[PDB]
Parts: sequence; C-alpha cells; structure tokens
Amino acid sequence: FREVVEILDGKTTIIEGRITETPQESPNPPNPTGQCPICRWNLKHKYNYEDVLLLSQFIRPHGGMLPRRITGLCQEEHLKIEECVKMAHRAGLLPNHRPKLPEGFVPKSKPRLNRYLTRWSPRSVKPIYNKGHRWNKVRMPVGSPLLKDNVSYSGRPLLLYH
Amino acid sequence: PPPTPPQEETGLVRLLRREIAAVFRDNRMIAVCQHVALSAEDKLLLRHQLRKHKILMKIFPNQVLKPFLEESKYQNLLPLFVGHNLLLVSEEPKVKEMVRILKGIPFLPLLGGCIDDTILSRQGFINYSKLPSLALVQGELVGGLTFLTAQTYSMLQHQPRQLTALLDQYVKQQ
Amino acid sequence: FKTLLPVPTFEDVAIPEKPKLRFVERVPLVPKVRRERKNLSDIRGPSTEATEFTEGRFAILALGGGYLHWGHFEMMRLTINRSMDPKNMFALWRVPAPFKPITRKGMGQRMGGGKGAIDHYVTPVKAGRLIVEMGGRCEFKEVQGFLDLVAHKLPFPAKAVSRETLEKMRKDQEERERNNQNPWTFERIATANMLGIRKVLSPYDLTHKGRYWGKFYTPERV
Amino acid sequence: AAALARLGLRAVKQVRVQFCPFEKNVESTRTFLQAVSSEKVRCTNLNCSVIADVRHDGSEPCVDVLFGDGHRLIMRGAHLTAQEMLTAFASHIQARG
Amino acid sequence: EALAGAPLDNAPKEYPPKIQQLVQDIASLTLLEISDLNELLKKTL
Amino acid sequence: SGMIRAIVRAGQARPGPPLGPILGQRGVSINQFCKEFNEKTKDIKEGIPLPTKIFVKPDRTFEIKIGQPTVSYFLKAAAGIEKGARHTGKEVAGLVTLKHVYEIARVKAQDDAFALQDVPLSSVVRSIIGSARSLGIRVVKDLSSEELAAFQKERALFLAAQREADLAAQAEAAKK
RNA sequence: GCCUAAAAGCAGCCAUCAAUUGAGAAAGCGUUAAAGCUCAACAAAUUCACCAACAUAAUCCCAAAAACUAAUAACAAACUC
Ligand SMILES: [Mg+2]
Ligand SMILES: [Mg+2]
Ligand SMILES: [Mg+2]
Ligand SMILES: [Mg+2]
Ligand SMILES: [Zn+2]
Repeated sequence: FREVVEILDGKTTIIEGRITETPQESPNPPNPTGQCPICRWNLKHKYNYEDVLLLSQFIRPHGGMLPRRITGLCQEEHLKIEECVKMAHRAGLLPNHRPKLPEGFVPKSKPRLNRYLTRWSPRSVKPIYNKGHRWNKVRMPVGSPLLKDNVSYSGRPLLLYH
Repeated sequence: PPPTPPQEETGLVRLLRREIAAVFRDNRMIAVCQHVALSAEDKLLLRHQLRKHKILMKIFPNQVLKPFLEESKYQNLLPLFVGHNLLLVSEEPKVKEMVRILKGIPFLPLLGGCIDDTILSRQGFINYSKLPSLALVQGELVGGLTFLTAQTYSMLQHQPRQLTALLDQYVKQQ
Repeated sequence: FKTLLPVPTFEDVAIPEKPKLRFVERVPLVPKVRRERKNLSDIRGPSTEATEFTEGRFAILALGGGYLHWGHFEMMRLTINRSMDPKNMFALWRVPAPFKPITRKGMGQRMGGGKGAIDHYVTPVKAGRLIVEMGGRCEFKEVQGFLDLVAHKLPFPAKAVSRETLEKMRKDQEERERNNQNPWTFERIATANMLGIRKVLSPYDLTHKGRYWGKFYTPERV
Repeated sequence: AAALARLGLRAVKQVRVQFCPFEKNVESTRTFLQAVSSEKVRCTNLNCSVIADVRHDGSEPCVDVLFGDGHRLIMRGAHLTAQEMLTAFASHIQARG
Repeated sequence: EALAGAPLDNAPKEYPPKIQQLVQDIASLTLLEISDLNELLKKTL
Repeated sequence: SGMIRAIVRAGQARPGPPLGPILGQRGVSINQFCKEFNEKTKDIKEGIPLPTKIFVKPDRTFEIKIGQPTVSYFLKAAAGIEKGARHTGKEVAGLVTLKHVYEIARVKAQDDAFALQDVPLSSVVRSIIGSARSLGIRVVKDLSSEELAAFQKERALFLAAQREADLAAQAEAAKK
C-alpha cells in the first residue's frame, strides 16, 4: 500500500510516497478457474451484511468503497457488496472504518438507534402517515432486492417489503 | 471466457506499420522527444525551423509503435515511448543545429534517440553534437597514428636543436 | 488511437416526388349518412393488415389498439413535415383517412330516444400495425429521435421501429416463446379446456393466447 | 492543465522537473511536466521559467517550485500519481500566493 | 541480436572491446607493417 | 489582452464599427489604430481588403501584422466580376485560367500561413482552386482568346434577367 | 460565395473544396455583429454505460409484527371416511 506523507521544515514542503507491505490472496482457492474473486472463492450467493470479514477486505479506512477496476469483481457482485457495506455501516458494524474527528467526538448527540437490514438512508425517508388499507398497503422495504438470489436453506423467500 | 477471437489487421494499421518501417529503415538520425502541448502557431514555427535544417517531425500512435519497437531491434527505447511522443527524423544527422534550435525552448526536453544504430540519451546527443565532423576525425586519425614516427623524428633531430638553442640563448644573453 | 470504420452510403434509395406527408381530410368526400354501430372488434385483437414494410425502412409501430382522428392526423403530419429533411427523407401513411363515424348526443339528454348524431370520424388501429413509414438516405438514430415524439403523442403505446428492430423483437418473442421454462401455457390450457377455464375465458382467447386483453397488448406475455 | 489555468499561476517564479526518461517510474512526472508546461499555463503567466532537466543516472524523478513568496515546494515523485501531484501543487499554490 | 545499453557519463568506465582489440592488432605487428598501414591509409584517406 | 482578426480595406480605415467598439472595449484607442493602419497601407491600392491581426497587450498597447489580400478579392479581380455567384455549382460567375491561379498563388505564398507552413506552390494552387470553386468561378485548362467575352455577354444577360426577376419577386412579396 | 445595418461555423440560400500524422466552410451554447465555451480528428488512456423514475380531500392512521432451524408442512367445510 502507498502512503503520501508531508514534511514541513522551514517553509519547505516535501511530499513523499512510501510503499509498505500488503497481504496477498490465500494460496489455495476452491475454484481457481473462476475469473471473479467472489465467484472463484465460491462466496456467490453466500455473503450478507453481517459478513464483515468479507466486506472489509476491499474498502477504504474511512468506510468508502474500492473501485471495481482495481478490485476485480463482476458488476453484479460489486453492486451487491456495495449495498452490503452500506447496510453494515448503517447497522453499526465496522466501527473503526470512520474518520477520526477529535473536535467532533466530544459534543455527544442523541444515542444511536440500533438498526439492521436498512435499505434507504435514515436522513431521506419520510414517515408513512397513511399506511394504507389491506388492499392498498404501503409496505416498508427491508433489506435490498440485490440479495434476492442468496441461498435459502429454509426454502422460504426473503420478505423484502415488510 | 471463450477462446480469443483473433482481431484482423486493417489498412490503417498496415499503412502505419509500413510507414514506421520505412522511417526506421531509410533515415539515420531518429531522435525521440517529448511531445509538449504548445500553441499551434509555435508548433508551426518549430516546424519551419526544422524544415530549414531539413529535419522533420513525426507522430505515431503508441498502439502501433510499441509492438513494432519490441519486435524490431529498438527494444531499448521502450521507456521512452509511453507518454506523448515526437520522432525527429532526418537524413545526414546534424545534431548541432538541432540542439541549437531546441535550446531556445526551455520546457521541450530531449528524451533520447539513435544516431546510426547507436542509442544515445540527451547527454549522448550533446556529446555527438560537440564532436567534430567525420571528415575532421578521419583526417586526424592518420595524424594520431603517424604521431609516433613524428615524435621519433622530432626527438632524433632535437639533439642538434638543443645545442642550437644553447647558442641562441648564449647570444641573447649579451 | 481508434480504427477508422467506413460509413454507410445510400445510393440505391430514390427520393420520390412530394416526400412530405399528404393532407388528410377530417370528413370523407362522401359522408356516411347511415349511422353504424361501434364495432370494437376493429380495435380488439392483433392487426392483420399493414404489418410489414412496403418501401420505407423505418416506421411507427402501434403496440396497442385505439382510434386515430383528425387531431392525431394533423399532429403527425405537421410534426413529421417540420422535422423531416425533404431532400434526403420521405414519409408515407399506412392508415386510411378517418372513415368510421362516431355518434354523439347533446348534454342533458336522457337515455333512449334513438341514436345520436355523427360528431366526427375515426380510423381504427390494431396492435402491431404501422402508422407512418419513412425512408431515404438517412440513418435510424435521427429518425427514431424525431419519431419518438409522435409515437408518444399517439393515443395507443407506440414505438419508432425499423426493419432490423422489428425483426429483432419478433425473433426475441419467438425465442422467449420457444425457451419458456414452465410447462403450463395459456394457449395449451385454453385449447385443452383444462380446469374448465373456458367458462371464464372468451372465444377470442383461443387465438389471442392471453397476449391481448380488450384493446391492450402485453408483448412479454409469451 | 485546465485546473491550473483556472487557478491564476501568476504568483510562481520557477518550476523545474528533473527526471531520467530511461526509468520505469517517470510516467507520472512526465505527465506532470506536460500538464504544467501546457499552452494555457504558458499564457496565464509569462514570467515563469519552466525547466525540464533530463538525466540518465539520477534515477529519482522530482519537481521543484520556487515561487515569489519565497516558498519552495519540493516533491520527489517516485510513486505518486500525476493526479495527486497536480492536486497537491494546485492546493499549495492556492494556499500560499 | 539486440542493441546496446546506452550508458552515460555519470559512471562511464566500460569501453567496447573492439577499440581495444584494434589496439592489440596494431601493437602485434612490426614496423614494415606500420609503414604499409600508413601508406595505405594515406593513399585511401 | 489578446489577438483580434479583422479584414480591413487598404486605406479605408474608419473609426466606427465593426472595429471601433471592439478596440474601445479592449482599451486601445481607435484614432491611433486608424492612423497607424493608413500609414502602413498607404502604398496599397485603396479599396482592396486584407486580413490583419491586432495583438492588444494588457498595458493597452497594440501591434499590427498585415498580410496578403483576400483570395476572394484576388479571384474576383482575375475574373473581372464585382460580386460572386449566389448558387455555387449551378451557375458560373467568371472564368480564371490556371496561369492566373498560379500567379495568385505566387503572390499569396508570402503570408503568415504559407510562411509558417513550408509548403510548395502546389498546395497553394489547390487552395486557390478550392476557393474559386466555392466562389463559383470556373477554372478552364487553356481557354482565353475571345470566348471569355463570349461567356461574359451571357453572364451579363443572366445578371440582368436575375435583377429583373429579383425586383419582380420583391414587388410580388410587397403586394401580397 | 449571395442577402442583410451587421450574417465571421452557426435569420437564411448555394457549394461543402484545400495543408498538415491529425481539425465539419461546422453538430450544440454565446455576441447586434465579433469574441468566447464546447463537440467531433490525431497524438493519452482505455470499469460498465440504448429506453426506462409522475401531487393531492375533507370526524381519526389503521390488526400487532416479522428478510433464514429444513414446507408438495401443518391448520382449515353442510365434502368424504
Ligand atoms: Mg401515448
Ligand atoms: Mg474531443
Ligand atoms: Mg402540490
Ligand atoms: Mg378438519
Ligand atoms: Zn463474478
């Protein structure tokens, strides 16, 4: 991994780039002939928002996603993993993947409400005051429709709107 | 993925390959310079100054120049042909006036090139420009070869010249 | 660096005289004096006429059924004439002039008393029929761009198709209807009268195969 | 080049890019030179001196900017991206000057 | 076959062996051969 | 400030638009520019137009660079017509010989464009031929003894009929 | 090139040629007219990139809730044993 460092010594600015050692892929994948990382490690339709050990492999230390041209995922798996990382960040997993603000960490605010499988952003959804009748019911979306192809061991489909 | 669908060569890339081959085969001085983004009026001015000394500039796509270069005997020019490129092509390599006219523009750096199958850097080009003419050096090689016999004759004739100079200084003393 | 591809050249196409769309009359030269019933079968079902290209290369395809009257005709004519190039493009109709009389009654009239009075004329259009057909030495991108407006302003759903796009969509429909996975199809069940479904179905459903419902047409319904 | 032209480079005296074109890590520095020596960057200020030092055995490509605030920005670019160097140089120029 | 390495003047210490081998072919011959060499070189060049 | 292109007459440099407001907004005065232009082109036949480039500097100073006259003017003069043809390709305006084209190319080669471009006279002759094709002037190989006048008579009759037809169309549009 | 007060790629009509490795008498903004900002062409790279999203009524919203422990389950009639 490359790091950009700045040195200030008497109105002289030195910008330097330092390369450190990075971990590599595990030596024995279960499906070596697969072109995609997930689809060759056999994690397709297997991960979720809880699998932080997989979602944290390719994200920036400030919680941002990594480009597909650099990672190598197929487009659908990239979108799925992006939505899963969003849902994990909203649910509260990956707490060390946030920027450190020493000036903003002191003014504590209202306690964080616990949530999970959050599809939209908490600051953009409006409360459903009408809620509809039985025939026209305003259903509340839960989870993402991109994870509708995951393996269902119980056989029942996932209720994406409830 | 399925096997490779081999892409077929077209007339444009054939023309480009043939032109690059003709350039690398016919002329002698092949200088590589960085294609700097200047005003087209200044580009035309440099083109005029180049055609004054009968040297031309060419621009070829990397996609057709890199494979030809790594297939030919010019594989040592690969670190030069990555970014923007300018091929200074000329018969009768005369680097003196070339470096003279390139010195006027400060931020147009000479990358390198080849002088008669001799790959040189900027310092090599400067040294070749400062080097005398081929006629001068081939006339001076004969002198440097016969210099041994010349100094032998001078040192065998210096013995009477020593006494001669002794007599001259003794005369000049008074 | 990108390769230089050749451009399509049109020399065999001939632009005929009067390439613009001709004016259509609101009422035919001989008005129908006898009032006719509103047969909705001229809207129901698939189109049998004007389903293929005659001389042009692009057209406006109707994915549903409806009525075209003088307002629609004038809209299409004006838009196409003002957005076309008469030196390189020509257009022609594929639907006749409004001929079917539509009767109306005054406001405040009670039910009964007889038939109303002929208000205006319409042109019945079924699903899958071409409305305007264009050709010339032009490409499809510009024609599609300026024909999507007319296709949207038409009553029924419509698309700006060409020969290639029409054949592509028909072959795609064939591929879907041939590689469908579930063994139960509307055509099979209706033809075999499985579960006694003919009691709720219609005698025209045996030919519509569940793709046409009234005046609407669902092209993704096999 | 456009981001530099829209910055008002009038407050810079000398910019020298010293590199060796026969290396494997001079791509970013060469593009930095071509971006800082564009026509728009030339015409936005004519008092600036842009030098391109070409060596063969230096093996350490770097850039040096001395601008009239008495300020010296020195960046030894061996692994930095051209975009990162451009943004750093632009932010520093707009911060001091 | 390939091209040269194109060295610079920073650490220039290796000369091509041809200019040394010509010096050895020069220094391995006699004075009559030196006379023939410079007479031939003076007539041709 | 920047460069300004302007096709100005030889000695007819008026201090009004379409050159007054531009130089005034740039900051340079107009009377000084007109004086300089007239003293620089006093040796030129007053009336013929030529392109020039005015480089206005940030200190409200200006320099002038005058080039060769317009190719359209050269062709109109060599053909003997005052105004070009309206419908190029369908009608013929004048008749110019390749000799006249070569002379025009030789006189025009000493300009900014063909000076910055080291190019033989062949491409300049090609440019003159293209400009003549745009103007509507035909270029015959070797045909000028009296058929030039024979075509000039027909051209004058055509221009007279065209003027009468234009007046008739104007009157029709007026009474309609 | 004509028209026009001005018509400079761009109210309009006609041609649509010409050098450069490479740039349309110009496909969009802009000026009274220029200027100026883009698009396409070379040189620099090359993740994917065609259409698809659309407010509302009056007494008070309207079961509560729930995305994974195995389901051609189970519970369910005046039907049938
Ligand atoms: Mg509609
Ligand atoms: Mg472009
Ligand atoms: Mg509202
Ligand atoms: Mg029971
Ligand atoms: Zn994949």
